[PDB]
Amino acid sequence: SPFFKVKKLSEKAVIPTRGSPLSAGYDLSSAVDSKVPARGKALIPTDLSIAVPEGTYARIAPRSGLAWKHSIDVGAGVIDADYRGPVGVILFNHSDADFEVKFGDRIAQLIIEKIVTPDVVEVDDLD
Amino acid sequence: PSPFFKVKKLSEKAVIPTRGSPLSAGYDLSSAVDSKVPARGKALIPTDLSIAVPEGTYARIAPRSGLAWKHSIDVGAGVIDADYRGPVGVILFNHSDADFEVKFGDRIAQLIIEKIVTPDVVEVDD
Amino acid sequence: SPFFKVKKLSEKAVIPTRGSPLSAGYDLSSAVDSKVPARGKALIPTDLSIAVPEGTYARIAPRSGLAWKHSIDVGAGVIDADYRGPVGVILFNHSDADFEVKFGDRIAQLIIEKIVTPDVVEVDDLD
Ligand SMILES: [Mg+2]
Repeated sequence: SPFFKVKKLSEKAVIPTRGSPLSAGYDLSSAVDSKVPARGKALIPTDLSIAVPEGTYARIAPRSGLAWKHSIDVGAGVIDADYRGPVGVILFNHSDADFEVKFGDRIAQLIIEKIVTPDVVEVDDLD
Repeated sequence: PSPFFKVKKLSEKAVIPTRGSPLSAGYDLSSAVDSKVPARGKALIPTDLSIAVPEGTYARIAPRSGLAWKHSIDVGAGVIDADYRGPVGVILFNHSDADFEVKFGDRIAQLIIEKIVTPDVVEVDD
Repeated sequence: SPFFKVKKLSEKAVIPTRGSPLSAGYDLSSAVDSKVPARGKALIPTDLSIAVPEGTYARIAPRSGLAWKHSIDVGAGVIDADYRGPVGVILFNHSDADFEVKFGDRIAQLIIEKIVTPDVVEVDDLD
């Protein structure tokens, strides 16, 4: 049984929702207004904590709009299934234009990616 | 299901994406146009393809390794839903101080069909 | 049955390890002293070769601390299940300060992502 458990850390938090029926990702909204300086970065809180199943992780993935319109990309974004701290989104601004994130703007989408995690076998030949 | 990958050409410039080694993750994507990705800038490179991938996956537009080292090229955005039937364009960021030229038919990215889970969003206090 | 095979290519390589039971990734360490120049890139050798199962790839993925503290991002990062050459991490530096890497520094994390690789078919009409 897959699951996506979400805890609001604030009254500011928006519960993530999927944008199309067969959408890969749950949209993540900013819990703050924040500058993202030209050629710099910002750490935007979501005011959520999450849990996802073992055998998956939550990837905070970029939105196509912020990227193509504002040259905004998402850094880091690997949220382990046992990570219970608050979810923040790191944004990089790859343009000479200051940008600003507004409270409640969708800044990323969370994608619950299937993975495997076997124990490493060291070999002298990989075959 | 049975997984599948259907592509529809939107012009005769589109190239059928193909894999590159039998256990290969990704299907090479070719540019449909002559264009460029400016130094320290960005471009949308059309593929002239529309695609379908199975429910419980998405198509990730992912960077080629050769272009990353040689041109400082990275893919922006790149999340194509199993739902999406519009044209597929590749957002490229150029993290160097020289323009990156693209000719029609060059490989500018690779598409990976990643398995995902899509449950309902269950709010808690944990 | 998933596996993760690793071959050391020198005594400078470190076997990737997972932080917690539910960690998505295996930490990767630099086999070299190097640097990522301000606004530039580097290829950092791992001195590893690897093999992962058919139906997966190894994604080279970013550490969040490095993203936030140093504006470090991972470029490239798609390692095919049948790629048997040396694993190098490409790093982009989205700040104006050079980033030093010391031999044994953790520079990325490896995630073994589940995928499908069906036979592509061109069609006249989409579903
Ligand atoms: Mg992925």
